Amino acid sequence: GAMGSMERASLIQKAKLAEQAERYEDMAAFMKGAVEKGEELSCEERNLLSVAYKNVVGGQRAAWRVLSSIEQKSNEEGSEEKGPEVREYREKVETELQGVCDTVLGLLDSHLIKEAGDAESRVFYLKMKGDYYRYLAEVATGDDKKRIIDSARSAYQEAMDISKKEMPPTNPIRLGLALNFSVFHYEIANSPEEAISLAKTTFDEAMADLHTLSEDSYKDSTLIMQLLRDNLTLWT
Amino acid sequence: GAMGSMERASLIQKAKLAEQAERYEDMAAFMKGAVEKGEELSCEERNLLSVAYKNVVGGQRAAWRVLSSIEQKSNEEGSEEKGPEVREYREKVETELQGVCDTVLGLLDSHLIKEAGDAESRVFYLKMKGDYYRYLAEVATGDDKKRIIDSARSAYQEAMDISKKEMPPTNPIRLGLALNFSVFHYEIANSPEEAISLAKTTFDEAMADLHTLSEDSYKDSTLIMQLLRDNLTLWT
Amino acid sequence: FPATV
Amino acid sequence: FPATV
Ligand SMILES: *CC(=O)Nc1ccc(-c2nc3ccccn3c2NCc2ccccc2)cc1
Ligand SMILES: *CC(=O)Nc1ccc(-c2nc3ccccn3c2NCc2ccccc2)cc1
Ligand SMILES: [Ca+2]
Ligand SMILES: [Ca+2]
Ligand SMILES: [Ca+2]
Ligand SMILES: [Ca+2]
Ligand SMILES: [Ca+2]
Ligand SMILES: [Ca+2]
Ligand SMILES: [Ca+2]
Ligand SMILES: [Ca+2]
Ligand SMILES: [Ca+2]
Ligand SMILES: [Ca+2]
Ligand SMILES: [Cl-]
Ligand SMILES: [Cl-]
Repeated sequence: GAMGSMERASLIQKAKLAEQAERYEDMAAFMKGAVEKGEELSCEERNLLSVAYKNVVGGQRAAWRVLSSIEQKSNEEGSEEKGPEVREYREKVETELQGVCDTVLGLLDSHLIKEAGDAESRVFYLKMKGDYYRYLAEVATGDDKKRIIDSARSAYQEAMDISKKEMPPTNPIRLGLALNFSVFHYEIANSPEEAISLAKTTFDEAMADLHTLSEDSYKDSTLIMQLLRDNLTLWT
Repeated sequence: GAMGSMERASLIQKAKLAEQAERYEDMAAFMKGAVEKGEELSCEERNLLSVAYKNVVGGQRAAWRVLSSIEQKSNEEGSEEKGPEVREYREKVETELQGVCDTVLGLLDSHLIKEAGDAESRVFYLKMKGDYYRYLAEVATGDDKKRIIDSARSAYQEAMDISKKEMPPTNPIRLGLALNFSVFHYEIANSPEEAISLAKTTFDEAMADLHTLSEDSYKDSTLIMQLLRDNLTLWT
Repeated sequence: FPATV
Repeated sequence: FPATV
């Protein structure tokens, strides 16, 4: 790895600098380097890794959607033939996106998940695994699409099972997992009723546990609860 | 070049797609490829080239400024020693930025400027040459700083001389050149009075020529005139 | 598009 | 920062 000669602490320091500079590709490369040092990641470090790749892949997804929309319009009736370029360029962005997802999934598999024993780390990583398979599913159109979808579902489900056993219903990781698994159901698995049920139950169980929280924990939890409500409003 | 096997028209088509997807690094690479085909660029193509690199280098400049500010704070009294990482990472971004500028300057030198005979193309390219030397000047701190500054000044001045002879005072290229040369004077050459004089004279000469214009030309010209006024308001 | 975190 | 185009 190109980061093999840099100290772990220096990689972390630079990831934080990259974040301040909105240099998310750099941030992701620094955090990949840090992961490849082989030590477990702290809570803060795990969130640097997730922020970095979320921003990188988020940009790719947004571009893919623009290009996919243009390509779809080109295959409508009465659309003039413009040649292979739209498809080629959509494929280029798609391949880059798939590469980033495979990189993240590779980090999780080698060896973040297997060393993650505490619920907060294990659920965090399994949520990421579900998320990055979900992004692969968004662009999948071939013979492996069902298997990609099932890989997302399996990771989310393992995360859900651990989170329900080991975390309070207001835990932000548990809430964010549920938010995203609900979106998986709606947007990927063609299961809007499951999506709505999950979001509602998650919201209601969190509401009932808010009384146990400090002011700062309350603020954190209610932010994600509002996202659940926002999705429910979109879907009903 | 990696774009050597792609048709010129396909490179142009893809640059436009990249712009729609806000993939400016891709856009710049496509347009570099197009330039390296060796044919002159049309007005539209010249503006695709400039938009692409403006966005790429604009992101680099913004990041450089963030990092430079952090580095400056680290060298204040009572600042804790954090090691070489801030400097290293600022240097990394700086080197990338310098690389992009050298790439653009290389395109202009090989061989866009020498083949540009019409005022609209020649002034456009010389403005770009001034701009990219100006960006090099923003980060220069060594023995070549004066020469970099003079290279910017020389390019802007040649562009100004042609624009004054061959273009109306409302021409958007002429206006944008003057806007940027004025900023060069203020921010790079430590010449705020020259900056203010240039912006004012440019604005006033354009005002007096607006009567000659169509509605659409009027709209174009007055947009840049407002930028001159905005700078004058900032500086006075 | 729906919210995810 | 001042405006440029
Ligand atoms: C140690 C750990 O992982 N803890 C943790 C606390 C808070 C968050 C978090 N909270 C919010 C609120 C609103 C938006 C985003 N939020 C995050 N980050 C995104 C995220 C990532 C994983 C799981 C849930 C949410 C995260 C982690
Ligand atoms: C053929 C050619 O180069 N013509 C040209 C017309 C308009 C513009 C232009 N006008 C504005 C208004 C506001 C903001 C930005 N504008 C541009 N682009 C930036 C620019 C580049 C070079 C010189 C001036 C302005 C450009 C070019
Ligand atoms: Ca070490
Ligand atoms: Ca037709
Ligand atoms: Ca074509
Ligand atoms: Ca593909
Ligand atoms: Ca462990
Ligand atoms: Ca050809
Ligand atoms: Ca101290
Ligand atoms: Ca350090
Ligand atoms: Ca340097
Ligand atoms: Ca010519
Ligand atoms: Cl392509
Ligand atoms: Cl670095």
